[PDB]
Amino acid sequence: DIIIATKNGKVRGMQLTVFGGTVTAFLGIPYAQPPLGRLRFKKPQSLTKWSDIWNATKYANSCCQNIDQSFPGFHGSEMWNPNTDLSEDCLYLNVWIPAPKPKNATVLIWIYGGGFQTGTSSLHVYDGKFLARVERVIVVSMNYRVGALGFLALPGNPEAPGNMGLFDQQLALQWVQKNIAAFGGNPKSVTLFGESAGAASVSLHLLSPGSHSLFTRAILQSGSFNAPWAVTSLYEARNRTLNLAKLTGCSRENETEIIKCLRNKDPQEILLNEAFVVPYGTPLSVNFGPTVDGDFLTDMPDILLELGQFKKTQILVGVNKDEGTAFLVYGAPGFSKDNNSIITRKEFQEGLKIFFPGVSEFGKESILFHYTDWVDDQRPENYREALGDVVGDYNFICPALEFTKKFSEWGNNAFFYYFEHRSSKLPWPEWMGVMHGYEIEFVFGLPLERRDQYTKAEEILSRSIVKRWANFAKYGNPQETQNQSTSWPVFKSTEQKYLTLNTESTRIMTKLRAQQCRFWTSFFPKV
Ligand SMILES: *[C@@H]1O[C@H](CO[C@@H]2O[C@@H](C)[C@@H](O)[C@@H](O)[C@@H]2O)[C@@H](O[C@@H]2O[C@H](CO)[C@@H](O)[C@H](O)[C@H]2NC(C)=O)[C@H](O)[C@H]1NC(C)=O
Ligand SMILES: *[C@@H]1O[C@H](CO[C@@H]2O[C@@H](C)[C@@H](O)[C@@H](O)[C@@H]2O)[C@@H](O[C@@H]2O[C@H](CO)[C@@H](O)[C@H](O)[C@H]2NC(C)=O)[C@H](O)[C@H]1NC(C)=O
Ligand SMILES: *[C@@H]1O[C@H](CO[C@@H]2O[C@@H](C)[C@@H](O)[C@@H](O)[C@@H]2O)[C@@H](O[C@@H]2O[C@H](CO)[C@@H](O)[C@H](O)[C@H]2NC(C)=O)[C@H](O)[C@H]1NC(C)=O
Ligand SMILES: CN(C[C@H]1CCN(Cc2ccccc2)C1)S(=O)(=O)c1ccc2ccccc2c1
Ligand SMILES: *[C@@H]1O[C@H](CO[C@@H]2O[C@@H](C)[C@@H](O)[C@@H](O)[C@@H]2O)[C@@H](O)[C@H](O)[C@H]1NC(C)=O
Ligand SMILES: CC(=O)N[C@H]1[C@H]([C@H](O)[C@H](O)CO)O[C@@](O)(C(=O)O)C[C@@H]1O
Ligand SMILES: *[C@@H]1O[C@H](CO)[C@@H](O)[C@H](O)[C@H]1NC(C)=O
Ligand SMILES: *[C@@H]1O[C@H](CO)[C@@H](O)[C@H](O)[C@H]1NC(C)=O
Ligand SMILES: [Cl-]
Ligand SMILES: [Cl-]
Repeated sequence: DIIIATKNGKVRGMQLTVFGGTVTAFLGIPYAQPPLGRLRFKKPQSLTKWSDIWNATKYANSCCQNIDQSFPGFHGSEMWNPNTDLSEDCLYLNVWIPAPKPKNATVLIWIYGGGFQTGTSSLHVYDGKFLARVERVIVVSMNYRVGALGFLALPGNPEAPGNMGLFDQQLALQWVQKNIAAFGGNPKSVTLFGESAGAASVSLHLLSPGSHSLFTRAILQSGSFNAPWAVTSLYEARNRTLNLAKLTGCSRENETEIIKCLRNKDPQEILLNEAFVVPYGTPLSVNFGPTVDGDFLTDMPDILLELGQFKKTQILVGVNKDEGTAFLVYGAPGFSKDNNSIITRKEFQEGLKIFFPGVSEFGKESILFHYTDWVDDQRPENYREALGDVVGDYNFICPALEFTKKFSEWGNNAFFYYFEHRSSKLPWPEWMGVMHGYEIEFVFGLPLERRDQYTKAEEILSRSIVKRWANFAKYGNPQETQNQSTSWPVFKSTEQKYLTLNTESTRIMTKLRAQQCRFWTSFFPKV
C-alpha cells in the first residue's frame, strides 16, 4: 500500500512487476477541473483539494475524438485508437515511479501526438513502466484536449480563446512542478518528449513564456512547430470556428452567443462536423489546432524561431526514414496496405492533388519535377516511393531539420537522429518502410520484454535508445558510454552531423535530405 500526499490530496497507486523488479504506477490523477458545461472551450481551471484517498489504479477517460475507422480489425491502425472511454472529463495524468521510491529522479514528461485531433496517454506504446524500471526515471504522461474541444478559437475571446489543449499540457507540467518532489522526482530535472503533434507541442513549449520554467530539456520525435500542419492561421481558425457554428446551427452575431450555443451541443455533434470546417481536407488536415492566441503564443512562431526567442537549452530531434508512407493509404489513389501500390505517373499527379489541394498547377508541377528525375525510369516503384518522400520530406523531415539549424544557431547543443529500423512485428506492408510512429515502442523500451516476439537485435537497439534518451534527460548528452557505442556528435548548422539508428551499424552522416529540403524550405514556400 503506497499512498502519496499531493498538494490537492492523497492518491493511492498500484505495484507492477517489471523484469523481476517493481514499478509503482499512479494512473489517472486529475490535474484540472473537468472542462464541462460553462467550462467547455475555456482554459483549464485549477483543481480543488480533495479529502479522500484518490485511487489512481487505472487509466482515466480519454478526451473526446473522432476515431480512425479506416481499417477495422487491423492492429496497424487500431493500436492508435483510444483504449479508454471517451469523455469531456479527461484532464488526468499518469506517474510511474521506480521502486523503491527514488530520491531525486529525473522526470520524463510524454506528450502524445495525433494531429492535435486524436490521441491518449493510456496507449500501450506509451507505457512508462519500462523506463521507470530500467533507468530509474519518473515518467509522466497527461491527457490534453483535442479537436474543436481543445483548439477552437475566437481569438481574444476568453470563452473560446484557442490553444486550450496546449494550456491543458501546461497545467500538467505545472502539476509536476508542485507535486513530483513528493513522488521522489526532481522538479529541476524535467525533460519533455513527444512525437508528431506531441513533438510540435514540445517545441511550442520552448517558445511559450509561461512554460519556460516548467521544464529543463526537450526531445522532438517526428515533429516541430514549423511543420506546415502545426500552427493554424488566425484567419483560418476564425473561418473554421465560424464554419462549425453554421454546421451546428449556432451562427450568431454576438460571437459570445455563438460559444454559448456551441456549449449546448452534444460532443458527437461537434465531432461529426469538424472534418467539414475546411473546404479541401487531406489525410493530414489539422482542422482545429495551435493558433497565435496572444497568451500561450505571442507572435508567429517562425518569427520567434528566427529571432532567437525561445528557451535556451539542449534539444534532441529526429525523424524516421519513411515518415510519409502512412498517409498514402488514406486517400491517395492506387494505394493500399493490401498490395504493393505500384502507381503510375498519372496516379502520382493525382496524389499531389490529394495532398496539395490549394497549391497552384505550377507548384504541383514543381514537386513533380524535383522528385521525378529518375536514375532508372523503368523501376516500377519509382512513383510510389516518390509520393511517400514528398509527404515525408515536406511534412516532417525538412521542418525538423530546419528547426534544428535555427535553434542550434543560437548557441545551444542539438542532437539529430535518423531512425531507419523497421519493427520486425510491424503489421503494415513492407513497401511502407520505417513508418511514422514506429520508433515510439523502441523509445519506451517495449522490445526489452523478451515475451514480446521482438528479435534480439531489436532488444539491443531499444536498450541503447533508452540509455541515450535517459542520458539526454539526466545530463543533456545522449551518449551510451559503457558499451563501445558510436559517439553522437552535436548538430551544428555548418556541418549538420546526425546519427543513424538501426540494428546493424550506428553511423554518423551529414546533411540529411539536403537536395530535397532546399526545395521545400526555400523554393516551395514562394509558390
Ligand atoms: C479506493 O480503494 C480502497 C482500497 O482498496 C484498494 O483499491 C481497490 C480499487 C481494490 O483493488 C482493493 O482490493 C484495494 O485494496 C477501497 O477500500 C475498500 O472499500 C470498500 C467499500 O468502500 C470496502 O468494502 C473494502 O473492504 C475496502 N478495502 C478493500 C481492500 O477493498 C475504496 O473503496 C476505494 N474507493 C474508491 C472511491 O474507489
Ligand atoms: C472560409 O469559409 C467559407 C465557407 O465555407 C463553406 O461553408 C462552410 C459552412 C463549410 O461547410 C465549408 O466546408 C464550406 O467550404 C469558404 O467558402 C467556400 O469555398 C469553396 C472553395 O474554396 C467553395 O466551393 C464554396 O462554395 C464556398 N462556400 C461559401 C458558402 O462561400 C472559404 O473558402 C473559406 N476560406 C478559406 C481560406 O478556406
Ligand atoms: C491496389 O489496391 C487499390 C485499392 O483498391 C481496393 O483494394 C484492392 C486491394 C482490391 O481489394 C480492390 O477490389 C479494391 O478496389 C487499387 O485501387 C483501385 O484500382 C481500381 C482499378 O485500378 C480503380 O477502379 C479504383 O478506383 C482504385 N481504388 C482506389 C481506392 O484507389 C489498385 O488498383 C491496386 N493496385 C495494385 C497494383 O494492386
Ligand atoms: C486522421 N489522422 C490521420 C490518419 C493517418 C495516420 N493514422 C494513424 C496512423 C499513425 C501512424 C501509422 C499508421 C496510422 C490516422 S490524425 O491522427 O487525426 C492526424 C491529422 C493530421 C496530422 C498532421 C500531421 C501529422 C500527423 C497528423 C495526424
Ligand atoms: C551493454 O551491453 C551489455 C551486454 O554486453 C556485455 O556487458 C557489457 C557491460 C560489456 O562488459 C560487454 O563487454 C559485454 O559483452 C548489456 O547487457 C547492457 O544492457 C548494454 N547496455 C546498454 C545501455 O545498451
Ligand atoms: C468510464 C466512465 O465514463 N465511467 C466509470 C466506469 C463506467 O461508467 C462503468 O464501469 C460502466 O461502464 O465505471 C467506474 O465507475 C467504476 O465503478 O469502475 C469508473 C468510471 O468513472
Ligand atoms: C534535488 O536536486 C536539486 C539540484 O538539481 C537540489 O537543489 C535539491 O535540493 C535536491 N533535493 C532533494 C530533496 O534531493
Ligand atoms: C454577448 O452576450 C454576452 C452574454 O449575454 C454579453 O456578456 C456580451 O456583452 C455580449 N456582447 C455583445 C457584443 O453583444
Ligand atoms: Cl516516367
Ligand atoms: Cl531547387
